[PDB]
Amino acid sequence: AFIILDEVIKVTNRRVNAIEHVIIPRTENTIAYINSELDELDREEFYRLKK
Amino acid sequence: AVEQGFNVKPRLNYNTVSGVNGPLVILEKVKFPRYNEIVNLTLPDGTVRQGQVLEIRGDRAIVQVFEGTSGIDVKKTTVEFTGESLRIPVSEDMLGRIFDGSGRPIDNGPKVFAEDYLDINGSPINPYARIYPEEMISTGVSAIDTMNSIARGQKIPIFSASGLPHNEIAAQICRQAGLVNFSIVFAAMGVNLETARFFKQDFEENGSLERTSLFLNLANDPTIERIITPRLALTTAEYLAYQTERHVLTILTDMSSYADALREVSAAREEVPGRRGYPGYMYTDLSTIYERAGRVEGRNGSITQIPILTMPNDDITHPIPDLTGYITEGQIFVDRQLHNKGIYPPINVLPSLSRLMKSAIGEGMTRKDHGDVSNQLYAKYAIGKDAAAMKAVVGEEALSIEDKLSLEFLEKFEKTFITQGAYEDRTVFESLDQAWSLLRIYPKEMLNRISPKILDEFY
Amino acid sequence: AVEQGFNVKPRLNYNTVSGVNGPLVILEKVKFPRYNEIVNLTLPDGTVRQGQVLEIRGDRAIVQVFEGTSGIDVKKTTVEFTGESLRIPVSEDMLGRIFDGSGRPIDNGPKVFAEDYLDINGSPINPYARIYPEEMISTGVSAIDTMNSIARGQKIPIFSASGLPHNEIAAQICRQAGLVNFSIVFAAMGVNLETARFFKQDFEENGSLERTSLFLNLANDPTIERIITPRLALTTAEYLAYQTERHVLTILTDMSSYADALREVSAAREEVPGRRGYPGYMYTDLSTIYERAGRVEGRNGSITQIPILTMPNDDITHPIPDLTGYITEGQIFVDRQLHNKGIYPPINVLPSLSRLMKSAIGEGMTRKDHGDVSNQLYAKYAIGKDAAAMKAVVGEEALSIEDKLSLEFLEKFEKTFITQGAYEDRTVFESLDQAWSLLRIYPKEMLNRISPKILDEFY
Amino acid sequence: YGAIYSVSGPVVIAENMIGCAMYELVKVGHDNLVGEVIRIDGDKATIQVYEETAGLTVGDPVLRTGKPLSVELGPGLMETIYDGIQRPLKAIKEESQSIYIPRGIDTPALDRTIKWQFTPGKFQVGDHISGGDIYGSVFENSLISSHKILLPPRSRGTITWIAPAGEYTLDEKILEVEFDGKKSDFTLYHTWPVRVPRPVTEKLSADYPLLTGQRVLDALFPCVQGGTTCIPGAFGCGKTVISQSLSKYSNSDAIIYVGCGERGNEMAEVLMEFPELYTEMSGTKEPIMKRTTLVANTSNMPVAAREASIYTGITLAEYFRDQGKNVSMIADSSSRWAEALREISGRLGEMPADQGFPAYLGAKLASFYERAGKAVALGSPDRTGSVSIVAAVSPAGGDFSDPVTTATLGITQVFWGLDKKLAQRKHFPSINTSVSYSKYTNVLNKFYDSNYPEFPVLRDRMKEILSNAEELEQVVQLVGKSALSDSDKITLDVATLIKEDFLQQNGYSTYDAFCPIWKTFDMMRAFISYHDEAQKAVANGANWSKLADSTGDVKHAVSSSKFFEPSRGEKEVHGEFEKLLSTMQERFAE
Ligand SMILES: Nc1ncnc2c1ncn2[C@@H]1O[C@H](COP(=O)(O)OP(=O)(O)O)[C@@H](O)[C@H]1O
Ligand SMILES: [Mg+2]
Repeated sequence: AFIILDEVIKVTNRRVNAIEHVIIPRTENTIAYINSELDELDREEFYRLKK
Repeated sequence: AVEQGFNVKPRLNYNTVSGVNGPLVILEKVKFPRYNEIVNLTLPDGTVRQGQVLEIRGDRAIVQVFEGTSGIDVKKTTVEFTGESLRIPVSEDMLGRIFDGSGRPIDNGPKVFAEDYLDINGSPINPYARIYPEEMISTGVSAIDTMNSIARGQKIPIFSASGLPHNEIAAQICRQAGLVNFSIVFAAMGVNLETARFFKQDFEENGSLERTSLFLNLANDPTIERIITPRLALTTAEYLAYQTERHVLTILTDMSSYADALREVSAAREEVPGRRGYPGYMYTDLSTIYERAGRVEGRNGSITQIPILTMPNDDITHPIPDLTGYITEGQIFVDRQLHNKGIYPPINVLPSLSRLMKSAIGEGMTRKDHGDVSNQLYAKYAIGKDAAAMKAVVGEEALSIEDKLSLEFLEKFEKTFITQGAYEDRTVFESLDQAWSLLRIYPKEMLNRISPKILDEFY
Repeated sequence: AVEQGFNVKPRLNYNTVSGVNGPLVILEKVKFPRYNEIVNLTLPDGTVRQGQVLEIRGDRAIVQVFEGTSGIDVKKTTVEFTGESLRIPVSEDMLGRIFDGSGRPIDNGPKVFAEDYLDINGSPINPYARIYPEEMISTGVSAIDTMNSIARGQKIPIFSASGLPHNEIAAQICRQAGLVNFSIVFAAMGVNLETARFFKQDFEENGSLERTSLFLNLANDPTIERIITPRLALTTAEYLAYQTERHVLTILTDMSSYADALREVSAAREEVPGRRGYPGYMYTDLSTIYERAGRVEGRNGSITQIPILTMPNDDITHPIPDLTGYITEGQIFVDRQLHNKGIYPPINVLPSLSRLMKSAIGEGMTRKDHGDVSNQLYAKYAIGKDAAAMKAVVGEEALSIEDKLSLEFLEKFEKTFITQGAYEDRTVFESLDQAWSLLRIYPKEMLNRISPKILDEFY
Repeated sequence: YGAIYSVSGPVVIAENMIGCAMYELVKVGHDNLVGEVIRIDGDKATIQVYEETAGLTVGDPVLRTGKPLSVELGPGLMETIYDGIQRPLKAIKEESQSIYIPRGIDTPALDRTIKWQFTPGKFQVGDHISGGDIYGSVFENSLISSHKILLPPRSRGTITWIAPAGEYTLDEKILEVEFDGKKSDFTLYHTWPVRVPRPVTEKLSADYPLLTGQRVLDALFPCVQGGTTCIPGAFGCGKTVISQSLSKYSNSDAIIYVGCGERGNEMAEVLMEFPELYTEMSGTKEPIMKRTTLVANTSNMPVAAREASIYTGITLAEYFRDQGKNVSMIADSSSRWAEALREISGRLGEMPADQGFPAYLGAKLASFYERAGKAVALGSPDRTGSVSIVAAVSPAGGDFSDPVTTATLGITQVFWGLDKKLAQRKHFPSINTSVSYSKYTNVLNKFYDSNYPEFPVLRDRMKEILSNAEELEQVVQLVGKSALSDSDKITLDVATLIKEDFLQQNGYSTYDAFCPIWKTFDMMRAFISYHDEAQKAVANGANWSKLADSTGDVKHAVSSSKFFEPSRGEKEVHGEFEKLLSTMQERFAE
């Protein structure tokens, strides 16, 4: 039971560290890039309407 | 007082109509076109249509006639200028009547017998004369009246999605609102006709109409009338509260519909749209509409506000929710998950808060345990949500005692406390008693946010 | 008796040119200008370029020059008004001919001996005079013949991207697009010489030059003729299919390039733009092009459009693929991810769709199991993609037995069923048998989408 | 008699036209192309031509008709196909004898050669008649056995002469109304502007439900006879299939299938499929095309016709409501109506507001949707009609943030949101259960208590089960489904079964094309009873794995409940589900 719990805890801690360090910066950067891209599209539409 | 009204002002009838573009009617050779002047066009078929001028030039006015321009002819269309912007005949007897988007009564009763003609735009309240909201308005909604308190004179909006029963919650609040005199002023803009008749029969058959000046604006009703409606409700509220010394608690419905109406009014004047198509000055317009509420030092009345929004795509980053959150203090959220899980009201307390709650939940007003009970309930609801998420992760057995009890509290909270009948009225004291009844499943040591004296006296 | 009239109509030579903005030539003193009228711009050099009138004022007539405005002056440029819209000389002899983007032959042959002149814009085919396409085209591609069926009279584009083998897939369909022979009208709009030579070689090897017509508007050709090419090709296809009772398989390529030509013309006209600067009427123009395909009552011919659309950034939300998928009757989706994996044809079956599959894949037309097998393959491929995502994110050991079986199904579906290679020629029945071999991995209990009778009969 | 001064595409600008009115139909060109004046900038008058402007020169005559866009309401429109305006496509094909539509053809919207049987109503000569009153009953079809000849609204007076019972055409006068001195004459048909809502005495609250047939709709997100619904979703997703399902199998007594911005082959499929299907609403089974009208406007027709077809369909539905028939109009591609509006606004030059759409998009959509609702038609005798507006929306890119989607979502009461992910997996009807909603459940509690008392409780239970299972599935995706609770696994399995055998039905399969209200209620009760039995048995102590192994037969029976054929009638189908409950209860003992 101790060995199985050690393996499970190692896998879970690796999963938490992976989730945070990889995914959360990755998804946050994707959100920022998407917001920037739609902001650029809105700015282009605004410029066309101003013209 | 109002004695200069005994003056007959002749009205100029301009046959000259230069152009008719979209919803606008462009006149020509006008004498002295006042901005925002109300205009009564006379179609060749004989129908009369109200209008409001949008852009002014040298002997040229652009009239934005209501009900569209279908039938407007250049050759034969008399245009009558009323040398005054839109004004409503306010009275103390308009409590108990239903008015249209343009202020015309749509009741079986007569036109309201005026006491004064107030400009719908109104004047800004002097900040030196403004007063911090102090007392509570008791609402039948136990979730609101306990966890997100409404103080007399604040602006607390309700954020909802399209399908959530925000209109039903509005009707419930209008029916059960009261002091813990009162006179609700209800304004619905861009509302579906089924919801409008629902408001009609609800207020007529529950006795709430003797205290409500209902302002219904249909979706098919004119969009400029949709613009005018919240101004009408706030002007009536200003009259009642400040020139009558009573509390109002206006409930504006479909601020999203009002924002769309503002969009159409702005784009009709050849103006570029702002961020999400909405006009850039939407912040200023919403600020006027909202900050038209509040308490004053000289008068004993108050104007509370519950502008009920409809968040498109359930996005808080949407301009209308963002600007409303900026201008107003606090917010009440209606949750799609809660609506799917159960029944009225689908209000979740985790994202919903009231900024001036501490003033409403005091010692002399309501009960001295209100703040502690509400904070404890919020904390234990958060812990219950965490435990509900954690059960499927770590198994039900492995949860601690403080997590199993918190899950039981969450069940009895989303199923008995928040869950309220659409017609049942819960006073603030009864709601606090029920909150204690839920909180008594814990050991006296578990309740940490509550003060020891309150725990000893109430638990 | 066919009635054709001899008549000579003199044409005014307007020397007055008052603007050569971009690809648009603006005349000044036109007498009774005619909208959508062909004009000939005799350049000072001597060469004449066709033009089309896009807008007429009281005296102005804005003309878009198909061959470009390079070299156009004001003093010595004379515009000759032909007085009629563009009418391509159509004949049954056009089969085997290679034409330019403007309909002028480039196959070192004579001008087509006209049997009739037909308006390029055509007319809307009467919805009451249409026939629902029910005969299924047994394209050799398994990913199409199964799970997205093509009928005679369908408008099913190929949504691809830059570098993907859309040309190869369309050429494969053209080689093997028999029933369960097809004349081909191939329209090239701004494709490169590599693609044009590939298609010409593709047709010559398969013997299609005996019954094909090509309208090659290469990338070197002027960009405005990309507007005129698809209309020419489709009116030729309409002539053949209806007035000759042939079975035309129209293959438009670079509809994205056609839409870019529209944007270039729309931007020059300074019209109010839609999404990404594309004209607000691009939906109407694309619909006019696409909806010229289908079966007609009484006539024994049909048009089967397969417009090769290349999505600019592999994003189906782009206006061109969005409107094309909204207008047409389906789409064949070519996946960059599958191409990177090395699967040919890289047809991503999930985004792909055939709205006529429901009527063309019934009993009698094909085997009784076609619809059930297609639905089951779709469901299991979606489950496979979800299981692949789960394996990528969560650990592989956490995947269930069903998840592992579905991963194996995805592997053998992509690497054995979709992978076909050119010249393979899978019959519909053979493709269905291979699909059943794929579905025999699962126990009969797991196959939910298969009806019990078909499951008993074929498993 | 004006003259074109500019064309610039579909929007001609005719000059020297004084006295014009907005939305007045002028006859542009020598071919008498119809139009609609939409800007009067002095002498000039911008006109949106409903036909293909190609050849119109500067100097061609434009003449003002003297009437807004009016449909020819009356007997003769119950199986015909109409263009964006109101032009019989069958008559056009039979007259021009061409596969195309001739440019500027002038064919009457109603067939004036058909002799219609007429039978006068209770009104007699000398009686005072009011607008909307009934003064006849024309036998049109087997299904439409009495087409009431309504007196036109806004036209009243004293009846001076009425025609006796006999066979009359659509041009023979039938009624002479004295009115205020001027003796008008009323024939069988009567025109009415399409942008002016037809008058009603008083609208009511729609109570009886519109049985869509689809289990997801009719169970979780019901609609009422008179409600406004939307089905937004990207291309695909089954918007058109749901529309045709409600067109074929519905409780409505009449239907107007508007097809603005729709493929021609969609209308061809409707015309080929509808005559095959039959309904027993009348005494005997009769074809669908005897109660279905198609305002078919293909996507290649001018955008002005796309704009006009929505109003033409809604006013036809309003007419059949005024007759007292429960109509359910099904608009197709309301987003394409909005796209036509956007194109027209762009050609005019008006400033777009939201994502290129015009600013008045919300106002136009509200004006169109508000025409719905149960209402008592004005005039005697009293009779109740309904116009259910089942309009399909196709947002660009499949995002529900589109301006047309947002406006329609705010205006309507029901929302059958579709998901591209479910559509591509062929999980039709592909209803996005999380986002979809219905505001008519509160009203429908009364009908449910009358007919199927347990229906609201079962629907709420299934919604709660689906939401709980969605949360549990999110947690499973997060945490690898490690040591999931037995009850949690039960809810996950039950919800997967519900999604795969109750919310997934092939609308084209013979057995699941139409799931009636009784069959879907029995299936709901069977699913809920299975879930409750599993919950109770596991709470007793039974392991879920062994329980599933033992009750796989019952689970397969509940799955095959979707394969149960509704054609056997209520008596046979209800008895079959009675055995399923008995079998499910039997497994509880074991
Ligand atoms: N309820 C359903 N049953 C069976 N097939 C369906 C169903 N709904 C949609 N489909 C399939 O989806 C395909 C296209 O759907 P359709 O309704 O044409 O999309 P759109 O709404 O974009 O027109 C059709 O070929 C049809 O087979
Ligand atoms: Mg469709």
